[PDB]
Amino acid sequence: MNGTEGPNFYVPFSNKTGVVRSPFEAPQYYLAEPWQFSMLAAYMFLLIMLGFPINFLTLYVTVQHKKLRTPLNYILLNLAVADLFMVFGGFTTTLYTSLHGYFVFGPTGCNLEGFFATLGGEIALWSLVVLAIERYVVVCKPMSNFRFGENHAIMGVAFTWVMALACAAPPLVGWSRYIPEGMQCSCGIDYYTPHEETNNESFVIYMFVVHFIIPLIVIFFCYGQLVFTVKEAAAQQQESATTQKAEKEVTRMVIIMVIAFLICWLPYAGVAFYIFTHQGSDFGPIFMTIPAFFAKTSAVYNPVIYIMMNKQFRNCMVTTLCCGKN
Amino acid sequence: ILENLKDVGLF
Ligand SMILES: *[C@@H]1O[C@H](CO)[C@@H](O[C@@H]2O[C@H](CO)[C@@H](O[C@@H]3O[C@H](CO)[C@@H](O)[C@H](O[C@@H]4O[C@H](CO)[C@@H](O)[C@H](O)[C@@H]4O)[C@@H]3O)[C@H](O)[C@H]2NC(C)=O)[C@H](O)[C@H]1NC(C)=O
Ligand SMILES: CCCCCCCCO[C@@H]1O[C@H](CO)[C@@H](O)[C@H](O)[C@H]1O
Ligand SMILES: CCCCCCCCO[C@@H]1O[C@H](CO)[C@@H](O)[C@H](O)[C@H]1O
Ligand SMILES: CCCCCCCCO[C@@H]1O[C@H](CO)[C@@H](O)[C@H](O)[C@H]1O
Ligand SMILES: CCCCCCCCO[C@@H]1O[C@H](CO)[C@@H](O)[C@H](O)[C@H]1O
Ligand SMILES: CCCCCCCCO[C@@H]1O[C@H](CO)[C@@H](O)[C@H](O)[C@H]1O
Ligand SMILES: *C(=O)CCCCCCCCCCCCCCC
Repeated sequence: MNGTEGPNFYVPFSNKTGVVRSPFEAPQYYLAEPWQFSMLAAYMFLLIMLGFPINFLTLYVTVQHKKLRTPLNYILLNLAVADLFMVFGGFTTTLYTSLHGYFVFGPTGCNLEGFFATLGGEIALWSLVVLAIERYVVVCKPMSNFRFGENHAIMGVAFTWVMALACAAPPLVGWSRYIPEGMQCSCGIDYYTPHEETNNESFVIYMFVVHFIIPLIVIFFCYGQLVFTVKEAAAQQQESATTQKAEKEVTRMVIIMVIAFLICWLPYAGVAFYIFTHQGSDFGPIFMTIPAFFAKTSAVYNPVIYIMMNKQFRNCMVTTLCCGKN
Repeated sequence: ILENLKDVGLF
């Protein structure tokens, strides 16, 4: 026996010695040293100090620069708002709780923190899907005489909200559940214990298929088509050095985007798959925070890739931060 | 294709 079970939790540490306590009631210094809880807090501090300015600045320059308020940019605004739900739903909470060594807000605060942090990351995830569907529709021109307007952009944002609610709300009404994960300082979906009263197994399947595989297929199809269309256009227009440059830039950005998506979600999907197929094995607290580390750092590196590496946003940000220079 | 690439933020 490798863990300790409670009504609303699973502590990944055996109670053979009798030292295990409810992660809602007492510190968990028996599954990690205090200095590791301090390093957890230090990491949350890093993600706040970087993730908040980068994502807030994205909203701010959009308010100050008229040319940013285009429909194809709406979804990037959505990305920045979603990353802020991650910053204040999860990161700040986990900074606070880690300094106590346990989840001081109780089962209720566990559902709040789990709902808003999972909602933030799922809005961000489906924003990357919708961004690719749109780029594919606009560049590859799969439809006859279709012009992408403001109402399509709003439809795309609402679709991300609905898809993220379809992931974050069921654990509040009895399909899966929210419990403290890893070092017991942050709450997330229970994708690792076979809690049958909330039907965890079928929810993890539904998560794996609908919120990982389908986003993976759509992103790969849409950008595969986009790279193919751009390479086809450049091959048929080799007298244009700019078009050859565009082809190289699009291919480089597409590689960065799909690699960044894999770095963000493949560890969560891999660990969940391994736990699913090897049901009945020891999975420690710090090992469980590895896929959390990868997914949460995307609140910093997604806006670097999708905002700061975008010519228009970078120009306006530099202008805003340097008071008025180019 | 170039104008569409600029619109979507890829070039
Ligand atoms: C990991 O393993 C730990 C060791 O078993 C376990 O801790 C124990 O939890 C039990 C309660 O479930 C504690 O029991 C109480 O101890 C106090 C003081 O010794 C007693 O007073 C109390 O008795 C009560 O007496 C009342 C008299 O009016 C009576 O009305 C009440 O009904 C009741 O009988 C209990 O005996 C025990 O002390 C704990 N031991 C330690 C070492 O902490 C952890 O809960 C377990 N961890 C998890 C997460 O489950
Ligand atoms: C950003 C603000 C962080 C708040 C730090 C909370 C620390 C919890 O304070 C706790 O109070 C008790 C009083 O002795 C003790 O049990 C603990 O040693 C102490 O950590
Ligand atoms: C795709 C893998 C199968 C499902 C595993 C779900 C575990 C993820 O957990 C959830 O996802 C969020 C990211 O948006 C985490 O940051 C949150 O802590 C949590 O709510
Ligand atoms: C996520 C949305 C992507 C699904 C779209 C299915 C595309 C089916 O196939 C596509 O249809 C286009 C229509 O003219 C054709 O031009 C293309 O040859 C073909 O790639
Ligand atoms: C070949 C398939 C093309 C279908 C086009 C989708 C419908 C777009 O037409 C709709 O009508 C509104 C009228 O103002 C537009 O402004 C909206 O953008 C749009 O929702
Ligand atoms: C999901 C879409 C994945 C993108 C596949 C990228 C394949 C192109 O990658 C490489 O790019 C080089 C420079 O452009 C070329 O020399 C090669 O043709 C090509 O192999
Ligand atoms: C108008 O010209 C404003 C110019 C601002 C230039 C300021 C350069 C300082 C860079 C700040 C980096 C501080 C990092 C601190 C780490 C905690």
